[PDB]
Amino acid sequence: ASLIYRQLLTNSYSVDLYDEIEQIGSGKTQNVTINPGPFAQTRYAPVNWDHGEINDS
Amino acid sequence: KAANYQYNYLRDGEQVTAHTTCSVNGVNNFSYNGGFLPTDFGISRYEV
Repeated sequence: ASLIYRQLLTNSYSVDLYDEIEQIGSGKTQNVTINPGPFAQTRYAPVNWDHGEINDS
Repeated sequence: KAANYQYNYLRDGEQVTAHTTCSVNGVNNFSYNGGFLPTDFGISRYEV
């Protein structure tokens, strides 16, 4: 019964087929690789509030 | 009175179409009365 190990080693190539099968079976996702470089947050502006355009006559 | 107007011109080749409307604010309102008769001439209000 020693030939079990010999047979498994010799026939091990079929695991490539098994890998292809499980690859086809598995669902897939992916990445949108993130950007670095938010090193400078930006404020709005120097903003001053005032009454609008008065309509004089 | 509000006056609208469209046009176009050239700016580095790419034809630019522009659309504008002009008006006034803070307009002074003068008035003149050359006479009080019906025959007389008058402008109740003219803008400057």
